Amino acid sequence: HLTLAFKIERPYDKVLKTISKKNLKNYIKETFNFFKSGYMKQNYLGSENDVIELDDVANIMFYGEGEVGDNHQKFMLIFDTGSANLWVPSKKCNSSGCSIKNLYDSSKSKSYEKDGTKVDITYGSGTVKGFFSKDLVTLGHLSMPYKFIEVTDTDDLEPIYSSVEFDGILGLGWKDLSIGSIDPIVVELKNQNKIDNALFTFYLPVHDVHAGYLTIGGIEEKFYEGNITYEKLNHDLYWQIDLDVHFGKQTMEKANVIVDSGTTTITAPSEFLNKFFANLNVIKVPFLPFYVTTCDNKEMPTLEFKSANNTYTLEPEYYMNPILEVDDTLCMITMLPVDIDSNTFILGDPFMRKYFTVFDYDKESVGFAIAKN
Repeated sequence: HLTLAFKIERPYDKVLKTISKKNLKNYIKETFNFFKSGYMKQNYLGSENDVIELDDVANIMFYGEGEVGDNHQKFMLIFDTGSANLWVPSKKCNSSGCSIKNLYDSSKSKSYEKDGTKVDITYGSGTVKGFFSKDLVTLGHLSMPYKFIEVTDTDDLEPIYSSVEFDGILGLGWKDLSIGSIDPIVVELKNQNKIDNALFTFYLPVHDVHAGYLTIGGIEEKFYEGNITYEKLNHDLYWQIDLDVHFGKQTMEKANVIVDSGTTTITAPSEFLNKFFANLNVIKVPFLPFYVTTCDNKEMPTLEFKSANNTYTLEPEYYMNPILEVDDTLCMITMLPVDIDSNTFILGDPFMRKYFTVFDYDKESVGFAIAKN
């Protein structure tokens, strides 16, 4: 079973590009100290001028060995579990961002098959437009003709496009954003018997925050222990399921919970979480997408996510990290307020460091298991 190693970059890493570890630690430390004495009627959790943006919620998953065409054109791709599409920037692309990218040139590949259907597709960070083309897509030892989008306009994807070193996106979701008749490459791979099962899995090593492994086609026993329990999607087009969420005394019944290695933390509706934070004496670091308190905060509960048949937990040690100092004085809580509606949570990277996960198109479900390390 094909296993693609990918690299992960987080908002925290982004932060470190500009702030030194040193001053980031002191800024946070000196900030918390201020909170334990300063603004009495404090317990700061942000403001209209200090908000958590969606870019502060996303991890980026880079995989740079996929190829398009029978001549080995290489591209840096990022995985998106929210959509079915594959797209690469086209040689015909005249946008500014395209000048620094690996461009796809169909004239150099004798498996290219023209299609031409115009399309546009929108991501949270913006829209791109191009047209359909079909050619060999190679991923490791796997290769097959696959219909993808050749992007020619990326203007509406700025400033992200020119700021992030990726060429295109490979969809691990269900929804074709062009509302064309496109199947996710995983399903198509199954459709052409390139793989045993239309499913893929995520294994996120607890010891290496910058690494992840996507296995396509089957389940590797080496990634997990005990059994895998399945949960039926509550939606036709997203890796989303029903769970009762328990954050200590805080409870939400039958919440919508999206499972997404692409998300940097656990996310929760802002009221529910701000509340959660207001009891634990957690503060938001002003101007930074971080929430912190003492690593050994006595009150930090074990999160519980329950279904009819199963229970998943997330103990404090899985959602709390020492600000950078492997030495735990202050910790960030890997939870971020995100409002998609009144009911929706995301189980992002931290939950998946503990739980190995299976995304099964055939069974229309997400499988969960204790990850082996």
